Amino acid sequence: RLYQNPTTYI
Amino acid sequence: MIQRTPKIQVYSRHPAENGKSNFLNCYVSGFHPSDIEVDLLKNGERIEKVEHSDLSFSKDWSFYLLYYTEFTPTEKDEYACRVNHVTLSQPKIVKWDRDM
Amino acid sequence: GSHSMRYFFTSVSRPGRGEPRFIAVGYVDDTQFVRFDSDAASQRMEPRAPWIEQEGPEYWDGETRKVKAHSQTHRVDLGTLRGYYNQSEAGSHTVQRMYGCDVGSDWRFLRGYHQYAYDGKDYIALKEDLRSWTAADMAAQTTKHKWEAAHVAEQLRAYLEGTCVEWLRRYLENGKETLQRTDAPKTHMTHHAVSDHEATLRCWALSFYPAEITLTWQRDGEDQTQDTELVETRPAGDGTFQKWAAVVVPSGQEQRYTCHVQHEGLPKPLTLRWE
Repeated sequence: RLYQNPTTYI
Repeated sequence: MIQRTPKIQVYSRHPAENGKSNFLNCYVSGFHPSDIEVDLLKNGERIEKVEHSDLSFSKDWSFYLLYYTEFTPTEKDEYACRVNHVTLSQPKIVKWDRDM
Repeated sequence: GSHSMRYFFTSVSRPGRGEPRFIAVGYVDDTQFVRFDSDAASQRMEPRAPWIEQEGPEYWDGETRKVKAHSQTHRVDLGTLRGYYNQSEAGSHTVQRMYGCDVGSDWRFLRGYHQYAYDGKDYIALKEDLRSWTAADMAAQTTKHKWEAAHVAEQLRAYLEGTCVEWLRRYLENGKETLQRTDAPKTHMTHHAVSDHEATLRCWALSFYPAEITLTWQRDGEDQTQDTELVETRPAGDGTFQKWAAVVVPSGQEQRYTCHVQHEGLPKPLTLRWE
């Protein structure tokens, strides 16, 4: 199950 | 930028038995970047029906791939794996040995 | 025994050739169960293990959406990193991300990960406390500040300690026959004369699962680490793994050598000797 929270940018 | 040379293993899924179906594997690992060329050879001729696993990497960030094809070993047939990569001045040929 | 779930993300820029390549793969232990390839026609997360195919369309639609978001985030990251390090637009670069969780035999949370690499080198990594970040250079420092202000660690921790663990358990259950199996290695030994005065003794371990294993040679009980050839543990392609350790033995000394095998599927360590 993928991380569901919007991945923050580098 | 960092560059790591691929390690190569050519082998069969099951112990080699002449006349019996099997899988020819070429396992490349520990390389970087991910751009890489892997061919399975049969008496010098590259095989066309060759599948490969999905690009993945190890803890140390280096990639690994499994190339494979369905084959039936014989006494006379020669098999090898041809690998090309930015870390190689020339494509590396690794012959398949039944005992390795 | 112990188990883990991992997602591996690789993003490779291709200057002048359009959108960067994006590849995502999921693993339960040493078994891949899903994947997404930006250059594939489906543009979907696909099953790669029979036990995940039972997941309805809701699972696949959902995973498809999230992996696409992952993809878009990485495409932007490539640009930001190209700026951090003052690099040209003609060079190809690689971004890699990995996250997941470990659980013990009791299937209880044990450890969580979330790490980034740029061009094959550590860029930023969540520490074991899942509260702090590791940044080696200035570039990473900036990212660290950004992620500190957006409280990224706190949200990642929620996933790694909760969702990640929960769904890892679900996969283990749903795929019990394969994910909860322990295949003890099939072991045998080969002997080939390399010359008149020497011969190769090779100790084989085949058809074992999981991949973790120990193979060593001893001469009269003394380890031969530097005199034995160890190949990397390799996939057979059927879900099992292989490995061998070879040693060059002077003709007449076969009896002195012992191969030792340690694996989860073995009650006690095995001792083998040519005789």
